[PDB]
Amino acid sequence: SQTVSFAGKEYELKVIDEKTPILFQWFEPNPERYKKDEVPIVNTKQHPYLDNVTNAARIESDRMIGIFVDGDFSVNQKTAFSKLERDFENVMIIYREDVDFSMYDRKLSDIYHDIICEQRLRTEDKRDEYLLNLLEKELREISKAQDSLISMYAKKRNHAWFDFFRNLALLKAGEIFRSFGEGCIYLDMDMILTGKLGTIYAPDGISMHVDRRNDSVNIENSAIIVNRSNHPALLEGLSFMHSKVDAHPYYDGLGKGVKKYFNFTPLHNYNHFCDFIEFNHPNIIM
Repeated sequence: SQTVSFAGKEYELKVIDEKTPILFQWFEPNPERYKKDEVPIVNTKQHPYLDNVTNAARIESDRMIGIFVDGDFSVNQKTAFSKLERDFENVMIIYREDVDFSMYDRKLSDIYHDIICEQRLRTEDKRDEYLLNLLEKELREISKAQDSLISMYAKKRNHAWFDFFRNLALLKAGEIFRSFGEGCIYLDMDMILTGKLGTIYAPDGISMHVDRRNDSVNIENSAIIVNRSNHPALLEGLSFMHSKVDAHPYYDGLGKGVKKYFNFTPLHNYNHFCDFIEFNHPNIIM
């Protein structure tokens, strides 16, 4: 029955039902920062991320709560993570190295070819010789062992490491927990649940957090709702990811794909698109 529209197009509000699992993410650059036997996720008064995750799990007793982690954790840390699963019936630790994301890979060489043709297809003296040389040299230096975009990102230890694999996890969307249903509700660990989510709706089954604090409005990647795996708005984001080797910070492949999917251009109304896309919940403090 029920529809909304944006930029003169109609979209179905689609259900994100009560079995949709919740996913949180923590990627740890420095696992040595924890005491022996503690779970290597920050849990300070300022950033009580682990407590927030467990709080959500206690509140949503009939949903699966996942913790998507990555980093060079010790055996002793793996033990602590395992204890956390044991103390909570509905909590699952998901290590990035155990997930197969290979369906979403692209070869680095393919990416360089594309980047290179495009540079080569430039007017006689608009060509960037400095850039082309560098790109060609970079391409020569790739081994077949290491010729994967995913492998490169998995060795990274910064923010790009986190975002790249968040995007992949949102595509898997529930397949990542391989009871649980097929969408995913992705939340930042600083978000606090104060009650049950219930049934949620989103346009074409996707929504994103909009922060309205400071009397300003900004789309944030901090919470994302998807109703199905491989959502097309996210696959658009995957194309942007596939078109770069080392995307610059704030390239925001994810954001770009979603906006592209709803035809939100730089000339469209930003406030309208925020109202439309927003994930807002009375029982979550975001």
